[PDB]
Amino acid sequence: AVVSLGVFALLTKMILQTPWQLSSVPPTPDSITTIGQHFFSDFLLPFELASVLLLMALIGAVVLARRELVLEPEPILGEEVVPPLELPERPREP
Amino acid sequence: EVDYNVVDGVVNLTGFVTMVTGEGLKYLQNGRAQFYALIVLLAVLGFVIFSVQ
Amino acid sequence: NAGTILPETILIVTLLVVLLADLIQGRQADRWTPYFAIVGLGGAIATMIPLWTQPATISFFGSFISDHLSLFFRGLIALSALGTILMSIRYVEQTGSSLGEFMTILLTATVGGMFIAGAQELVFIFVALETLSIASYLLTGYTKRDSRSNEAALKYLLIGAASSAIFLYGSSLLYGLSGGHTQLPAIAQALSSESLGLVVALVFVIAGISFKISAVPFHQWTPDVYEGAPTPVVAFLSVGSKAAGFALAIRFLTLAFPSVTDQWQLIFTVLAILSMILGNVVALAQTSMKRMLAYSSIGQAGFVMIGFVVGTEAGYASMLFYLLVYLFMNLGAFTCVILFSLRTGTDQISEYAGLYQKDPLLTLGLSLCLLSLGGIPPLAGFFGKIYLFWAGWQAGAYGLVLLGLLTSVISIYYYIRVVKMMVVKEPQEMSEAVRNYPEVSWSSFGLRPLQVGLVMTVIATSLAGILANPLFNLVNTAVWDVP
Amino acid sequence: AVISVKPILLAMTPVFILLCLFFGTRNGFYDTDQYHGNGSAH
Amino acid sequence: MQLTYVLILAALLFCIGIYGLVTSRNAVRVLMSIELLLNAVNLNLIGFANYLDGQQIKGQVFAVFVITVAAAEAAVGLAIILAIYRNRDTVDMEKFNLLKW
Amino acid sequence: STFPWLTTIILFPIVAALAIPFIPDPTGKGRPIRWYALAVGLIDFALIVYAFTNFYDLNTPGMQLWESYDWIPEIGLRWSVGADGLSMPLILLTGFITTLAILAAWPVTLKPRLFYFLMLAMYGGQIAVFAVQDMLVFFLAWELELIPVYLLLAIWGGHKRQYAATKFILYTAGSSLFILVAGLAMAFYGDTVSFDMQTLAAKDYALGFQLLVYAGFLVAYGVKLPIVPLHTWLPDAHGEATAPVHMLLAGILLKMGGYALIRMNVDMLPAAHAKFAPVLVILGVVNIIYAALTSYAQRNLKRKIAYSSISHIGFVLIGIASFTNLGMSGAVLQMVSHGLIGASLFFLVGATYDRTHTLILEEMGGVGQKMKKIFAMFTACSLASLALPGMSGFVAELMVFIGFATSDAYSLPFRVIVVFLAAVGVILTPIYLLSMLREIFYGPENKELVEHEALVDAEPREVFIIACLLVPIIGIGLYPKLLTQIYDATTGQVIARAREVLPT
Repeated sequence: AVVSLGVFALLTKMILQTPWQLSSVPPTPDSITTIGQHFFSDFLLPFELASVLLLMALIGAVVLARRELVLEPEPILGEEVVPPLELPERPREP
Repeated sequence: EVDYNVVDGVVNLTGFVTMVTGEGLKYLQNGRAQFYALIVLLAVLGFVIFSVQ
Repeated sequence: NAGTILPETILIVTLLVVLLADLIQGRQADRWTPYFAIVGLGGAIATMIPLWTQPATISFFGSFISDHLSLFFRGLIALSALGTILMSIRYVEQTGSSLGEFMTILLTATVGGMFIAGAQELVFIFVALETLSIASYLLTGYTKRDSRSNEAALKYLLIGAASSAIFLYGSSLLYGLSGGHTQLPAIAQALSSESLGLVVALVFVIAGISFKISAVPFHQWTPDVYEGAPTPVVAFLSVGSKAAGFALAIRFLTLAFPSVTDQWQLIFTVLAILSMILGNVVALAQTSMKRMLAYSSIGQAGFVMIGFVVGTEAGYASMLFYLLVYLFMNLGAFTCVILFSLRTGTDQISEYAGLYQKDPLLTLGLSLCLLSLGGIPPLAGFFGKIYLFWAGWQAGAYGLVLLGLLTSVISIYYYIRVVKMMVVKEPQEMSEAVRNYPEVSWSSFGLRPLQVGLVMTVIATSLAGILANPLFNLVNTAVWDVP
Repeated sequence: AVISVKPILLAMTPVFILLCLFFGTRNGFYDTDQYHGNGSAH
Repeated sequence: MQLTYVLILAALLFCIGIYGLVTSRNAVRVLMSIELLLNAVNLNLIGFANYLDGQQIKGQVFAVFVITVAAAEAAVGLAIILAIYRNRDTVDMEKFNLLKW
Repeated sequence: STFPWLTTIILFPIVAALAIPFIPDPTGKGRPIRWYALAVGLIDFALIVYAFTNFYDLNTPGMQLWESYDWIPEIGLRWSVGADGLSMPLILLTGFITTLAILAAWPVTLKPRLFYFLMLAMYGGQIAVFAVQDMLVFFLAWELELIPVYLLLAIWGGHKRQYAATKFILYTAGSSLFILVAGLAMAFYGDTVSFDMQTLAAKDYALGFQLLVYAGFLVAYGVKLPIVPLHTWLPDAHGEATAPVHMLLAGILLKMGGYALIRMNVDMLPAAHAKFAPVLVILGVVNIIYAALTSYAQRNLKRKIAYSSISHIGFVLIGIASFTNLGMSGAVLQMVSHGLIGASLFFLVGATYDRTHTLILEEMGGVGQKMKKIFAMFTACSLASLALPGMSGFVAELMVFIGFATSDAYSLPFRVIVVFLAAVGVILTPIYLLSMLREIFYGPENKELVEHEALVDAEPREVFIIACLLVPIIGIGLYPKLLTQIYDATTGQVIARAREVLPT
């Protein structure tokens, strides 16, 4: 409870004393065209990589949350025995 | 066993305080990643007061 | 202007075919799809060589820079996934999980990392840092039924999604401390007064920069993940995800903070004198082999931060030459950790004893890639420490070199402890492999890339310090592209 | 005048080399009783 | 509504999410507190963009990609909560400190 | 004179050791791979003779086999080899003993593929210490024999192997860093960034700066040449070793600390050597007194000679810190004499343990009745250590005694209390050696003769190694100009360079 209030006392010390460069420019003339011109001129490369991010976040989360009904008792081979869908470094107490 | 043991006392000091520091700093890692989020956020709180002072 | 990202967009096409063939061919793809990702990674390395001669243009409306420093770190992360695929072709096929779905998550972490090195905007830094981070949590929990791998991906998510929100609040402040200006060179022109706002936006971004390189107030995910995660992912997070965090550190703390420079050199000094202590004394009390290489990676991230706090043209060169030779040591030691963890379970020390007569290619490979990690001559890790200490004494820093040397000889004891329990333990003192070692074949699936990944890293560890005259030229060209 | 080391080191060196190559063959006790065995100090 | 009040509110949400990250015992309330941090970031990012550089808004385009990452981090994150729930029969952060001597 | 001679001599047994894993015919124990190590050991020593008898050209100072290549110009380190009169006797000594250290390694059939690898890699790596005129190759070569000697101790050794090898590598690596600290301190002093040993000698360093670098090198070289407060690694790492590992450690490795004292503490740092010379001769005197008393108070035979090796080291340390051309010539002679003498005793201690299997010396007695030729060679090597004239252990100590108390650098009441106290080792060395000679062979009452020591013999190969060691032991003791002719061109320049700083 003191580390969060220490962060909040730190940031409010910053926010109030920092001189912000407020620009008195009339803003946003229908800012849906000024937000989609940025998806293809300025931030084009974040926009294409965010597509690869959503594919990978769909590959992994389908993998991590599916129920393995293809072959559940399948320890496919063995040099020394490894359980299915578990890493070969077996837990051991020294 | 006179002049060796004042430098093998250093072996009993330095070769032992290195291992028991590593067995002492081992318990900084304790699991419970909420504690890991303290030490990350105490470092954020600690490095600003390190740099404005 | 999309010719500067050809090393990364060759990999996105390679990313898609190794995913689509898993849907089309359906686990008969795994007999051919890892070698397509190797030539897809080899074809991404080979297109960085014609980009080396170009005079460092800034493409994509200023949001991406294709200098030699961007190209060096793009090759390190692509070589990191190249050796990771050579390790994981059997390690995750023996787990029963799908091989093509692994290398989709593994190559997304690469193009996340390969785009961090050349990133220049605040928006593109965070998106490419998220692509490396999100793909990392899926990889450490890829086996997904272990309760160590699941607890690894849990604890890495809750610090990873936390520290990338610390990193975002600093990145949001850099948008606000300037008048807009998501560009990092345009930030430095706007802020130079070193107010308290710029210090909070500096500690916040190196709270997330040093999450990936794992300095010890932010290292706490590293030893808990590295024994729970799949061991090739451990070999990738220690080399690829660390070099991307180090490529982020140069492109952020020098392009966007050239005014505030004595502050983060003071913080990364604290981050290095604590990494070399806590990395190389808590590795000293270890039993597991992947957890011993976990605190090893924390301590040898402190050696790379010796060259980062001195701020000279040889400082960042020693930071980059040591990162190159660190690749063929943790792609070599983790290969022999995997190659031993397939022939037997329980890859921990004191189960390694009685080798050198049963698995001599594993024993010679693991020793020469652990001895160089300590920095014994004439191996590649010795010359990496020498140039980090030559550049240390060149500009002050007499206490970092002495702490870099006194912790390197504590580092010799836990690295020679593994060579102790591989060559000096008698044949009446082995725990596993007591007439139990499976008489290594090199003819099954995945073990033939695992041998060419063993052999090529030891050759790049025995000879990469002797023959490191071209590597000192290939690195010192990249440091002309830093401010 | 002084006796120089070079004309007597160069003289004794082929005497030295072809004697170690010969005296390796003539040996005993390290092949027959050998209770030290495969070791050297065990 | 001034610029200072948006950032104090954003720094307060960042403060609340930090308290929710360390004190909460359920593994899903830890994720729910991360979304408080990423929405604390967005309030600076639009609070800045409304008052600083309102013509070519960049912090509103940057606030879009924060929402898309936090959607992808929560989706990946809850699959990790569903993976630890399938093996460990609980979602309780005090019972995941397995790596302790 | 155009062929790379020292570069070949360094890199031949390192390269030839790579064919050791590819040697055919593994007929049980390793026989042809044992002969292959003596093959590329002997023909490597033949090149050290061939480069000496043709292209050394003595009675001139400076390097005489000089090859300054280019390795990393971005750092500034060069592959710069070169042999002057301080390097060339120990370079000739290193090739000589390691040819016999291979030949004494003949019962080693535990891991013979690994053994003769690490012994040939310690053959190229030991010559590489005396030969290189650089700093970051000197620290490379100093730490080059770090792992191929850990693994020599920790595999082939007695009980308390792993304690001895681990204590060794931590003292050795933990003090090698001070070669890197001091070697970088001198190369970045001033404006020139040269790492050459000749260029760093001619640089002018301050007296406050030199006292740091002298204390930096003295903790680095007081470990390897065991200056007595930093000596505790030595009787452990020599108490648990074999006879071929002994002759590389006692015969060669201790001399690298003494060789580098003359290079990097007298030539490069003369003004701090004028201030830290009286502390060395007190440390050299209490090196002789302590080790001779500790040798007499020890029951282990392998540790008795191990502590005896610390005593003869003390005459080097007196002779360096004396500022005399005869004091320095008795310091380099004590390195070559003890290298041959200590190799011969330690080979015979490993020869007696191969028969009796005790090393307790209260469990022995009357061994010389059973074996006669080992006893005949044990006394002839024990009497060599006693500074008995007619052998090189005397003339090396005689030049130190004479060369100390004729020097115009110390006071008369200081010179009396040193030569009195350093000549107690003249009395103390027949105390522990002849008693150990008495309590092993001189005896009617034998051992149990059942459990251990059931066999007794004396091979003709083991006679040959002692015979080859006694030809330079006696031959320098009958004519010490057979080795002083290499020194006096260079030690005439070492003392004269140190003569310019002596009015202090």
